[PDB]
Parts: sequence; structure tokens; C-alpha cells
Amino acid sequence: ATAMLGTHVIWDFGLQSSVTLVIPWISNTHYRAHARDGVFDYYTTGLV
Amino acid sequence: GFPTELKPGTNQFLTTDDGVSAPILPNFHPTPCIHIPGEVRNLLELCQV
Amino acid sequence: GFPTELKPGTNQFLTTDDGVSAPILPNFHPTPCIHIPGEVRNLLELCQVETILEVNNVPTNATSLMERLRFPVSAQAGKGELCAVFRADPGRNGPWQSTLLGQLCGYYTQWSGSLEVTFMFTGSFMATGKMLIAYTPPGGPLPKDRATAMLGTHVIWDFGLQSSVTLVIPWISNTHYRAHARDGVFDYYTTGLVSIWYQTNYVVPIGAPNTAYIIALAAAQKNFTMKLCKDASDILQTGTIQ
Amino acid sequence: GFPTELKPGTNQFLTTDDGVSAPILPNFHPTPCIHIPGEVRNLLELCQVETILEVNNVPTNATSLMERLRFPVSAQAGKGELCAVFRADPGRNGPWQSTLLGQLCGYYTQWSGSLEVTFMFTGSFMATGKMLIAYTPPGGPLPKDRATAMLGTHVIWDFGLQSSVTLVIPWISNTHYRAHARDGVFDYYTTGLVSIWYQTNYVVPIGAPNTAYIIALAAAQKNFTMKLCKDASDILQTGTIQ
Amino acid sequence: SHENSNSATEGSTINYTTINYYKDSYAATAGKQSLKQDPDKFANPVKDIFTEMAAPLK
Amino acid sequence: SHENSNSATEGSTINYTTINYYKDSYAATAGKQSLKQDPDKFANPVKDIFTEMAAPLK
Amino acid sequence: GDRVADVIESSIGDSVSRALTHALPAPTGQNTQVSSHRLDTGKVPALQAAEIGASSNASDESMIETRCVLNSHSTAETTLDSFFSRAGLVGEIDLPLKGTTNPNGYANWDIDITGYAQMRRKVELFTYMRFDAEFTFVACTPTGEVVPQLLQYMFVPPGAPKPDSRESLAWQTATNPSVFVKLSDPPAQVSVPFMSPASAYQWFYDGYPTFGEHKQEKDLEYGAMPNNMMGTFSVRTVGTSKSKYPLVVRIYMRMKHVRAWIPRPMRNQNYLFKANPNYAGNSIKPTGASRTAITTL
Amino acid sequence: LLQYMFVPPGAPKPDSRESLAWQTATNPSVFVKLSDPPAQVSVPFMSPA
Amino acid sequence: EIGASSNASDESMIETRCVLNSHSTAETTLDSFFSRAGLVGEIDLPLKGTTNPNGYANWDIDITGYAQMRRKVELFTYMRFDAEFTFVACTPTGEVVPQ
Amino acid sequence: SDRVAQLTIGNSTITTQEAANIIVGYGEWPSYCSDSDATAVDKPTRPDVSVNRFYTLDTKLWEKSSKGWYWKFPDVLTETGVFGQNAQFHYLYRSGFCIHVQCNASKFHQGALLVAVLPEYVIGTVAGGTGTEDTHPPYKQTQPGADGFELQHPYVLDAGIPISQLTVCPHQWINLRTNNCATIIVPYINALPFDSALNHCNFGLLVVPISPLDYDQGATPVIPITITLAPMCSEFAGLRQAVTQ
Ligand SMILES: CCCCCCCCCCCCC/C=C\[C@H](O)[C@H](N)CO
Ligand SMILES: CCCCCCCCCCCCC/C=C\[C@H](O)[C@H](N)CO
Repeated sequence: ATAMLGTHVIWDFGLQSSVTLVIPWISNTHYRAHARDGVFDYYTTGLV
Repeated sequence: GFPTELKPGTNQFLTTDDGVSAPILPNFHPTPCIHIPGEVRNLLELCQV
Repeated sequence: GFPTELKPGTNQFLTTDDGVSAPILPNFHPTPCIHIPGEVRNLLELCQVETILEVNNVPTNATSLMERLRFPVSAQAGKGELCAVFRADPGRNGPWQSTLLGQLCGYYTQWSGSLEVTFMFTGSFMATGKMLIAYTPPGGPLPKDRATAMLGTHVIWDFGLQSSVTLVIPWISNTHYRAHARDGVFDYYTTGLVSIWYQTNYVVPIGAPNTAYIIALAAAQKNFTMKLCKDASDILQTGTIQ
Repeated sequence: GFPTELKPGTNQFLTTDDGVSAPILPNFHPTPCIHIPGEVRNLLELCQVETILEVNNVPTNATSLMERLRFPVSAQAGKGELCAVFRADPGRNGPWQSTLLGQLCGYYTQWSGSLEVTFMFTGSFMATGKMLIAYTPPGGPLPKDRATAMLGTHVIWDFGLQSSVTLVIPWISNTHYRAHARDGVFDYYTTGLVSIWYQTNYVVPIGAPNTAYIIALAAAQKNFTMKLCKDASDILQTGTIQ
Repeated sequence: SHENSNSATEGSTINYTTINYYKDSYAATAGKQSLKQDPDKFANPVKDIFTEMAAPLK
Repeated sequence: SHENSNSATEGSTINYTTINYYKDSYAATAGKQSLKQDPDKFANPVKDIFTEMAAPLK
Repeated sequence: GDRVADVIESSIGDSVSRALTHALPAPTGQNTQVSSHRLDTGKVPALQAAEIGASSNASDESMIETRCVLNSHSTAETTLDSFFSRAGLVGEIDLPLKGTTNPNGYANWDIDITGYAQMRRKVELFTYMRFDAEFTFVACTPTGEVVPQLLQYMFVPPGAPKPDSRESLAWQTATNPSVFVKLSDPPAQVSVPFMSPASAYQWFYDGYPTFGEHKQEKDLEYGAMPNNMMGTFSVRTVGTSKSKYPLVVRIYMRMKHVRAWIPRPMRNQNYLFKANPNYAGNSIKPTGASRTAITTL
Repeated sequence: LLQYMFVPPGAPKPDSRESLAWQTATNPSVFVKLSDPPAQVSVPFMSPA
Repeated sequence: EIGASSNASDESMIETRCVLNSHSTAETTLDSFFSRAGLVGEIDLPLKGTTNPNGYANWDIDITGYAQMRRKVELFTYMRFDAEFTFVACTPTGEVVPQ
Repeated sequence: SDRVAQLTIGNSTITTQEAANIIVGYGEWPSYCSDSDATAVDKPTRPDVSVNRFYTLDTKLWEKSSKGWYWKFPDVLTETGVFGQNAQFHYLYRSGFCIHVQCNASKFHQGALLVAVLPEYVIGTVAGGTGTEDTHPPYKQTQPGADGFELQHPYVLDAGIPISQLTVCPHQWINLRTNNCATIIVPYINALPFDSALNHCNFGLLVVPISPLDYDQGATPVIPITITLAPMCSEFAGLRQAVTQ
């Protein structure tokens, strides 16, 4: 229920074996540096 | 109230009086009339047979 | 005083008389009418919407009423066995009473038109089968076998991606309108019978149910009309409604 | 005798029937109408004139009735304290009954429109202050504090040369018209609440009263209309008037 | 019709539309009034009119 | 006539033909309605309409 | 002023209701066209897919070989006004002498047409309805007798004072509409407009009339629609002393200038209470007649 | 005071002076007194033929 | 203090949408409000009584005897109009007699 | 090309490879309230994408003995996401809905659900069985919330009306051998241009098995039915503090 409030796709299995999840660029800054634990977690993209 | 005055005859039921009286079935359309042979229009037609 | 003479009818209150009568609230303007979806203009609009036909009108205990909404089919012995039957009379007691068509029909004395019953197969996707559905016009008694049934108006249904099939019950009457048919002389206005037979068989592979259900939906065709507005046969009240 | 037929209604006396009836004085010409100032044409004209709203409807002893005409304000403790509250329902029992608007409102079953209440400060010229006045649309209960009250429609009044300020109570309703609201299911037609809070404080220098009064005047906006003419709830008569 | 002008509202600044069957117009029906209003007469009878946007006293 | 437009069906997409003797139109008779119908609203409210001849699902 | 693209190309605010269907004139039943045999692949009118939610489009012409039939059968009698503009009983009021109910010479009837099943069932076929109405009041003694008695009927809108005695001051009727008529006179009859604050009366309101906690005590108010509460209808014998005869008043309503929206399943269980769809749980009966077997008549 | 009601075939027939059928919500009924002149109405051609 | 009502409109106190108001103002016209018959006089003609046992009665035309009506008219100081009078007679029980 | 479909609105996209077209209730699309139908004068808030998106609120398990369930709108969403919030701070609300009921199985399972929308779905009680008691349904039964509520007497829709005639309401069927979802689009239905999202439920959604679920021993027996819906053309007015009921 919580997960659903975010950007999502509902995949139905069928002849089309695959489905694409787009992870849209949603950032405060124009570029992100590589994110890693610590302050650089600022540049994190998010979760799937 | 538009002024009227009732005259003799009022309320009588004359069996041969050809008048208008309220329709019980509004917007009712009768079954259509197909062709039927032998329609008579006047009794005199029969008085000649 | 302008001379008038009163005629018979004077003072009567005819419930269907369309007249003029004094307005109690002078200069009163009603609340305006905003847009509301789903406006209906004529009851015939509703008579064309399929509602469920309770072909299986046998169970009566509260807990089994949902079962009247569908009838079954299953693997057979290949003898062109009979699956189900019912009278096509829409304004008669029986299966049609479950349909809105039959219900609205009760508010009119006469009707005229073709009818249609669409059957939807709800078995598994692996189940196949061919059924023979037949409308038997007035005069022909309940077909004793599929060979007899076949001489009437019929449709041969093949199960496939199209889950459903439509049986048209064409208007075949001597009179232009039919009054509601019921046992007795009014059986004159009967529409006829519908019979469902196994054309081949209900075949299924290993792993699929041997019994499946069919749901029947019914409505009227576009040549359908009703006449002579009357009160319905049912009055849903026992004592006073409080 | 011209053939007629009498219909239901015949002989009834409908008090609101707008008909013709025989003139008792033939050829009588009335005294001419000279000019008279102040002619009113529509009751709505009067519904736009502010009359005093008895917000302070608590005192009931004869000698204190004049006190209901005004409520007070005085120096506080700076906690955004509550000064007064009342229901915005114009045709409901309460403060509005003192206004002509509320009175005329009683002769109609339904109404629709925005309302306005103008508050006039009658303190000394040296007194200052800022008040927060808020209209709380239906559904929101009486604001427990000024922070809650503030989320609704509001006006922040600053005392100055302009003695008064106007609070508009905009027409915010689900229905196009409201019937008179009263406890029970008709609370459905309630308009909402008005709350008055200290935005800052009533400040005054040495030598000026620490308490002053506010007078509230109320009327209707120009989108205001009334519908369904009815008799008022009050009948100012005990026995026979002799 | 061709009747007497004895109605209480003869010479009124509003046009009424009524029905009658007698030579005297006061016998006529109430009819339909004209829909004009003049609130200002009562709500704003000031000599020097002020604007909404302005400060009433200046 | 010249009456009030207070009938419940004022501003309706169908033309009625009625009789009346009062200034208020709701006093008028039921009259004759217009004979239009729109079954599809209920019988066929699908977005992408399919033909009779076609197979509903493809 | 707008500038960012998404704002310009936004459809936020479109107040036009895109409609997928439209009404067509249909004064008569449809005609039947000639048809001949068809032996084709690909063309399959008989097969449908009910899951879609639409009714079968298969016509007679495509399922059997039809002749031509010019159908002139009228569709006029099934219009809303034809169906509803027929007066029916909606209220009954008793004014007895020595009684338990109204021995005080007057009565107040809260206008509610759901007290009688015939009428109720018809209207409940729709969810929303807008119309004007003609009311007819038929009065007589309990034996169906006519007596020289004078009555007063008064429409008491919500908010107006309700008479509490045969001598209430309310009977002055200075602003309410009242009808004075004798039993000897033909039945009184009047026209009433569409009085709801809503654009339409609604036989079904799935909600509560007020905000708050909806505890057990206030559950009697579930489905209470003030917009349908038009007021009271009060009657009284016109006098200071009690009337010499016991009376009964039957109220008949004939709808006219009718409009309806949102058709629904028709009631199939006996009614038990006014404005409330409660049904006897122990006597839940199937909609119609039943039989012993599906393969027999 | 009497009530006359037209009961088309299929409509419920009153079985008592108090039958619910007398509600006459859809059937046409005429309420008239013996003291009134005779009731009179028009009926259409109703056969299916 | 000026003596005029507030000219402040909704549009200037809050952000408003557009609303096309077609609500009629017809029912609040003087005739709509007043042209509704109401009780103004009651006259008793008893047999054996203290008041009119002589078979007749004189009623000085004054509509201020009944509150409902009186209160409405007194909303104005001056009034000019025509009037329709209706006389409803019966016995004290509301009975009709051949008199 | 009718069996396959994609619904994208807000930041949510739904797919299906076994659809059966789309129903547009009463043949009409959700629209915003016009300046002539409107009555309230305050300028409304139309949050767009933050509330007109797909919320996936519930999952029920279909069993060989299930009776059926119903949910009330907009009751189901009043406590969810940005939509729930607006429904709380505002008195007035109006909107349409796009409903997507999901249920897949296998080519060896069978059964058919009826998915319909019933405007003004007033619930009734069994009146003490005998019918002598005037009982009324509790708040939790009239506005079951997101968990919905199971029908006690599906045949009469717990309201004295034949489920057999329910097809007269916008609907679709999920007949496993054919499709795996129903999609119904609903416009605002009311006699007022706006109303309380709290006190009034414009319509109820019903999901009832008419042809029972069945399959042989060995096939997956857990057959969920999931409810997903998206408000459309959401409008709000009459702002104040938040209120939950
Ligand atoms: C001279 C007085 C005549 C009495 C006038 C009666 C006017 C009544 C208006 C008709 C209103 C239609 C019925 C409305 C709602 C239903 O009866 C129930 N309340 C539904 O719960
Ligand atoms: C056939 C005779 C009918 C009786 C005719 C009565 C005509 C009366 C004219 C109406 C006058 C309006 C009332 C005038 C004044 C008030 O009642 C009081 N006097 C005010 O103090």
C-alpha cells in the first residue's frame, strides 16, 4: 500500500514476456554525483 | 372565475348525445388496421341484396 | 352569465385524466437542473439491456438462490442429450421474471417484438463443445428429442474465444401484439419454447473441471414495443408499510 | 346551453389562487397616488440593509437587553485568546433573529447567497488592536484554538480611522439552496461558524478605558435570493387581540 | 379590452400583465410584476458616494 | 400565452406541447413528449465500438 | 498569464461532458429488412463477448432469413410521462371522533410517498427524479359516505409552524397555501412545483445528513435526505367544537413533466418501512415462480 | 362515493373492498358520487387484432 | 458611522471562481409576498347567546385583529392596494346547513 | 488490439494482456463542474496529478464459497495519499473514477465475477429476520472503508433488489477463460454539483462471483482479486481544518 503511492507499473504476464519500469529523472540538482553512504546519500536516486 | 349561467339540460344523460368525454388511456395507439375484405359503409348497401 | 350546460362526467375524478389544476405557489421558480449522467427517456431504452435470465429456477432455500442465476453442462454420453428448456413467454411466470424486461413487461398489457437471449459459457479455457439451441414456435410441443427440436428456429453454438452466442427469438405471431400468456385460453398468446441440446459433447482434457456453468442474459430487439399501460401483478406489501 | 364538464378542484377556495372576482363598486376611481419617498419593490432590497446582529445574546432581564446589541474586547494576555463565536445560519435561532434579514428569512423556506457582517469598533481613538475573524465552512467543528480557526476563510482586522471591517461569509454549499437549518437532520443545511480571536492585543495608553465594545451589523450580498414563501415560525399573539 | 382604469397600481413605474372579465380593472388578477430593485435607496443613501476600494473616510 | 417558466422540464432536450390557464407553467398539463431514445447509453457504453459482423474480442 | 508548456496544454477545467452516445427519434418500432442466406468466414454476428458489458448487437436479419415488415407500432406509451402521469394513492389520513390517534379534530401528514407499494416500486426504478405533481384529495366517512362537512387543508413547508390543535393560530394561513373545501364538493385538486433544493429528488441517498461520529443512536439517520423532505400536509375540520362525523382523506398523486436518471434493479422483496430498503431476512423469496426441474415445464 | 377501476388482463383483480389493488397507481380509476351526474369516459380500440 | 451598508463584495475578500447565478428573485416581490389570502375577521352569529342573539352582526373592518397578517403589513408604513375578500361560513362544528 | 491495454494517469501505469474493452459509464466522460452548474463561489483547487492517479487499495481471495464484496466511493480513498488529504480539508468534493479490478488464473481454472457500479448504493438490514424490527446498518457496514465488506445476501444485494438485474448498471465480467480484469470509467453522479466526500457515497462497486470458482486439485488455489482505482477530474472547495468524519 505504501509502495503504491510512488511511481509504479502494474505488470500482467502474457505473450509480451517483458515490461519496462521507467525510473524518471527526479532530482533537486541537475546532476547527481555517485551516491554512497554518508553525506553523499544526498545524491541517492531512490528505491525499487 | 369567468361568468357562466347553467341552462336546462344540465346533468342529463341523453343516450344519443354525440359528445366528448375524457380518454382513459393517454397516448395509447390502437393496433393498426390491416386490410379486411367486405367492409360495409351504409346499411342501404345491404338493403339491395 | 354566459350560457352553459353540464354533461356526464361532470365532477368525476379520472386518475389518468391529464388536466390543469391551480398552482399552489405563485411565481415560484424551481431549483435549476444541473447535468446528471444517465437520463432515461423511454422505458424501451431499458428493455434492450440484457439482465440475467433465471433458466435454473428450481432452488428455493435462501442459501441456494444464487444458483438460479446459472445452469450447468458437463461431459455426456453422446446421445444428443437435453440440457435445459423454458418458455419464451417474457411476461409469463417463470425464468423471465428475473429479467428487467419481464418486470417492465408487467406494467403493460400487450407487447410486440423479437427477443434475444445471449448465453455466456463460464467453463475453463480448455473446455470445448457445440450446443444446439432451438426456438420452437407456437403449436409445436416440447421436442422429445434433438432431431425434433432441430426442425425449428435454431443456432449451433461452438465454444471458443467468443464466450457467448445469441439466440434470436424472432417475432412470429398471428396477431400484431400479444397479451401476457398464461395457462388457459390466454395460452393463445404464447410465444413458444426454447430447448438446449448437446450438439456434440462437453470435452475437457486431464486437469480441468468436468462441470461448468452457462449464464443467460436476455433483452428485447429494436422492433420491440409495449401497449396498454396496466398495474403489475405483484404488490410488494403485506400490511401497512410503517 | 354550451357543453361543459366540471373537473376536480371545482368549488375549492385556494388561498394562493390568483383569480378574478366581481368588483363591488362599479365605476369607482381610487384617490390618485401622489409621490411618496421610500417606495420598496422587492424584499431583497431590504435584505441588503445592515441591521444589528445580537452576537451577545445572553442577558435576558429587561434592564440589560440593550447589552445584547454589543460585545466587548479588552487588554489580554497575548495567547491569541477567543473573543466570541456564533453560527452563520441566518434563518436559525440565535443572534440572527435580531436582524431584519433573519426576520424576512422566516417568511421563506429556502435561501441562497453570500452574507456579510461588518464590525464597528467603538473604543476610544487611542485604542489599537488586530483581530482575526474566521468563517468555518460546514464540517469543521468549533475551532479549539486560533491556529485551527485560521485555516478557514478569514479576515485580519486592524483598528484605525476606518472604524469598521467586513467579513464576507461566501456562499459555500453543496446544494444550490439551503432550507432553514436546525438541530437534527436539517443541520445538513447549516452554513457554518464565525469565530473572533485576538490577533495581537487590545492596547491602550494611560488614561483610556481598558474595555470597549464592538457592534456587529449584518446583511446579505447581491447574489442572495429566497424561495418558497412560507409563514414565519413566530405568531405574536397569545389570546384574542382586542 | 376597453375598461376603467381603477386599479390601485394605475400609473406605476412597473408593467403588470393581468387577466380580467369586468369593466373595472381592480377586479383583475394580481398578475406578474416587473423585476426592478433599488437597494441603494436604503443601503447607500449617501450624498457623496465612495468606492469599495477606497477608505470610506478621507 | 405570457407566463412564468417554472415547469420541472424547462430547458429540456425534448419539446412538450401542453395546455394551461395560469401564470405558472407547472400548472400546465402533462402534454405530449418528444419521441427520442438512446439505448446505447445503457446497452452499449463501450469506448471502442465493435461491429455485429466482427468477433467482439480480437 | 501562463508560460510553462504543461500548463498551456493542460486539459484541467474542461467542463464539457464528452458523450459517447446520442438520442435518436424512435416514434415506432423498428422495421425488419429482407435477408437471405449467408455462408461466410470471418463474418460472425451470432458470436458475442458478454464480458465486455454491452448487450448483443445481433439482429433478426442476421440470424434467420427474414421477410420485410413495415413496423408502425407506436412507442409513445412507454415514455416517462405516460408511465408516471397516472394518479395513485400515496397517503391516507384518519380523522376519527372517539379514537386513539386523531380525536382532536386535525392531523399532520409528513409528505412521504413510500407508504404505498404500487407507487413506491415504480419510482424506485430510478435513482433521481424531477417533476411537478398534481394532488387530489378524496374525503368521506369510513363507509364511503358524503356528509356536509367543511375542511381545511394547509401545506406546511419545513420551518413553518405546525398546527398542534384544531384551533391553532397557524390555521390563519396568512402565507401558507390552504384549501377550503366541503366533502360534498368534488375532490380538491392542485398543482405543485418541483420544490427540492437539489436539481432532483432522490429515492436513494447512500450517506448521512450530518457530520460527526455515527454511533448506534444516530443510525436511524442513515439515508436521510433533507432534499426530499418537502414538508407537512395538515388537515382539520373547520370549527371550534368537535365534528359530528369521522373522516378519512385519501391523497392521490399524479406526476407530470417528469425526468429521470439512473435506472436500477426493481424491488423484489416486500417493503417493510418507509424510506429504508429493509427486507425480512427469514422470508427472502426468489424473484419469481419456480419449478421442479430445468429439463421440464 | 364509489370507485370504478379498469382492470386490463394481467393486472391484479380486487378480491375485497380493501384490496391493495385499489391503489390504482397505473390502472385508470374513476371516483364519483351517486349524487354526481353519471360518470362518462372514452375508450380506444384495444384489441391486439 | 456613515449610515450605509458595506460595499465589499465576495470577489474582493477571497479568490472566487465564476458562477452563473440564475436564481430567480420573483418570489420576493410585494405581490408574491402579500397576495396570499389570510384570516382577518371572524364573526359569530349564535342562537342563544350574549353577543349576537339577534340574528345579525356588524364588523368594523380592521385587519389588525390577527397577528400573522398584521405583522406582515406593519413591515411598511404606507400601503396602497386592491383586495379580494372571501367569506367562509359554517356552523361552529364546521358543518354546512341550508341557510 | 482490444485484449491488450495500457492505462497511464499521474505517475502510475497499468497493463493487461487479457482485457475485454473498457466501459464508460452512462456513456459519458468525467468532466469538471461548469460555471453554470456550479453554485459555491470560492475558486476551487484542482491538484491534478497528485490525486488523479492509481491507488491500489485492496486484495480479496476468491474461494469456491465466496459470496461477494462491495466498496463505497469515495469512502475507500478518504484516508489515502494526497487525495484523502484534500477530501479532509475541504467540505466540497467532486470527481470521476477509473476502476480496474484485477484477477488472473490459468487456462484450467474457471469462474466468472460480475463487476458493477451502483450509484447511491443504500444498504438495508434483515429487520430482525421476522421483519418486525426496524434495524439499520452500522457506519462500518455503510462505509466499510478500504477493506470493503462481504455481502450477506448477494441475491438481493443486501438491499431487497435482484442481483439478476444489476447489469442495468455500468459493468463488465471477469470470466477467467476470457479476461483477467474489468475496467470501468465513471463520471460524477449526483443531484448536486459538489458534495461531502465524507457524508455521501456517490456509488458502490460490487464484485460478485456468479459462476463459482473451480479447478482440479493441484492447480494454484490462491486466486486474489485486487482493486485499483484512480480519481479523475478531482475538484475541491470549502477549505478549513481537516476532518475525518
Ligand atoms: C394544499 C397542500 C397540498 C400538499 C402539497 C404536497 C407537496 C409534496 C411535494 C411532492 C414531493 C415528492 C415526494 C418526495 C419524497 C418522498 O415522498 C420521500 N420523502 C422519500 O424518502
Ligand atoms: C360585500 C362587503 C365586503 C366587505 C368589504 C370590505 C372592504 C375593506 C377595505 C380594506 C381596507 C384595508 C384595511 C384598513 C385598515 C386596517 O384594517 C385598520 N383600520 C388599521 O387601523
